[PDB]
Amino acid sequence: PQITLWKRPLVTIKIGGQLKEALLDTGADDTVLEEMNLPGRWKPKMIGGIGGFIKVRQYDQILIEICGHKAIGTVLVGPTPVNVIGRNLLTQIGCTLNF
Amino acid sequence: PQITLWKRPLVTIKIGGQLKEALLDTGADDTVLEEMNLPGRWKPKMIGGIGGFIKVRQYDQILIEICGHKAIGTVLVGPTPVNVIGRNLLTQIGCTLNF
Ligand SMILES: COc1ccc(S(=O)(=O)N(CC(C)C)C[C@@H](O)[C@H](Cc2ccccc2)NC(=O)O[C@H]2CO[C@H]3OCC[C@H]32)cc1
Repeated sequence: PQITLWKRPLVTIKIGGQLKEALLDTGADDTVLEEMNLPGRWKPKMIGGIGGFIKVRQYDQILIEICGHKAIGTVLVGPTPVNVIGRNLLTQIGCTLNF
Repeated sequence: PQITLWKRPLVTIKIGGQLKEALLDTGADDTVLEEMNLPGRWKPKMIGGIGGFIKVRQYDQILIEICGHKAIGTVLVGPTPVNVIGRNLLTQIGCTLNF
């Protein structure tokens, strides 16, 4: 689809078999989801945003469907204020900015 | 133009008589710029993201040219690590997400 930006670009995602709402976030290099249970192994990592750095669990090679488009990539889980879909997955679903 | 998301979507902007690089950021409600000494009245604001909150100065009706497209709106100024063009201005230049 073509998504205008007068509202937050919130979409439905599926991860771990569960449905969630997430923000399509071109200013995010990485995908960061709120605390949740996900199967498989992870490694602790740190990520920085506008307000400082947080601890996250890094899950590699995770299946995630975004507004009907499948991606498989890295998902960070931790105390983010919002589920954000970053460029690592936006590229996989073929997302571009246009004006 | 069409901007792919392999790399950060940085574009050149003009604000306050200065040229700067800034992110086209669909995940940002508002536009947040690195510290700069703009003239005029402002009011304090707190904005939050990954890592917590930062204090910024809110300037209204600020002229900003984004990749050749003129805009005018609210700009927040503070200790952000990156210049961020948010939805309040992206709508004004006709920017959409497409996949
Ligand atoms: C009210 O107006 C606002 C405007 C902007 C923000 S925000 O900056 O915290 N954020 C919000 C996002 C985390 C929901 C926008 C995100 O795109 C924000 C923009 C940004 C901030 C600091 C350094 C680089 C990029 N991106 C972000 O936090 O991405 C995380 C996750 O991936 C990493 O790449 C960039 C930094 C890391 C908050 C409020």
